[PDB]
Amino acid sequence: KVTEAPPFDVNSLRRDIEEILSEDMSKGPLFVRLAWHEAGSWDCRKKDGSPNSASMRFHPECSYAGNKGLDKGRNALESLKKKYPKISYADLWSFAAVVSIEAMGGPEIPWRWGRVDAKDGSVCGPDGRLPDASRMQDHVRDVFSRLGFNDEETVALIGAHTCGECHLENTGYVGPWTHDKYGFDNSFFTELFGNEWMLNPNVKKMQFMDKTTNRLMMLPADVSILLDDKYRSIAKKYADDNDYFCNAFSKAYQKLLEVGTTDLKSLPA
Ligand code: HEM
Ligand code: NA
Ligand code: NA
Repeated sequence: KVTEAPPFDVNSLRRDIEEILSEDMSKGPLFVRLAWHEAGSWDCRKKDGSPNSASMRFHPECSYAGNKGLDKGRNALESLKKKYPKISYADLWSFAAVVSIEAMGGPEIPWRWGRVDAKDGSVCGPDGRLPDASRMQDHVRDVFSRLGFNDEETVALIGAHTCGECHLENTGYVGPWTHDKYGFDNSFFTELFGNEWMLNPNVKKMQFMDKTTNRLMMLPADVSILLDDKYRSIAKKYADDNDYFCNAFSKAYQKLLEVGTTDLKSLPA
């Protein structure tokens, strides 16, 4: 459709977002959580939640349980915003996530610019939009169905737990999903199937740890892919073919960063 050079140097910003990661690879996954959290307020029946507008900059959305710790995300981008002031926060967040999935070795995800920032909290959809980790496949399905994803998409997207880790101080959940949390591959689904999960007695919010090492963790929501026959099957394929996986995630995540958007423009070469 519409291709246009954007009002910022996209290859200078790419290069800087990558520079941010080299000094601190812990921002990569965090950057992927923030864009997702900025997309996941959406309702495709209700056409609301203000997804992909950096509405999370405002109250009440900034204060919701599911978005705790994401200030580190926003603050870690506030200087690239000074240095590239013709970029909306919504473009900067979605672009930093896309770059961060490339850097950690995942797929190169097609990215279009044109997102327009909420200028106050009044378009801020309600809470309970973000998924509850403490819940199971029926809640998971209820959320990603309101967001507009199929079962293939939902499981692909939750694949993102392949990178990053949970923080006591953020969600009272603790530790990484894989032994390579700065890598983005299908090893979430690897580690899911190729372990025995068991209660972690040491954490007040119910989570699972791996029998082998006790170093990996899984959320009730995560382990619900194994209990849910449908999710299980797809989870199997992704565990078995990182490419079906890496292709699945690329299209799903791009769709996530463009739910509730119009007038987006392709980058030229
Ligand atoms: C039912 C669905 C999901 C639930 C319940 C869930 C829950 C969680 C929780 C509790 C954390 C830890 C937050 C923290 O303490 O720092 C987390 C981390 C993360 N999640 Fe999700 N999530 C889900 C789906 C997704 C999706 C769709 C993505 C990306 C598309 C994603 C990407 C991440 C990433 C990258 C992190 C790591 C954050 C960091 O390392 O700083 N999750 N998720
Ligand atoms: Na939003
Ligand atoms: Na990895």
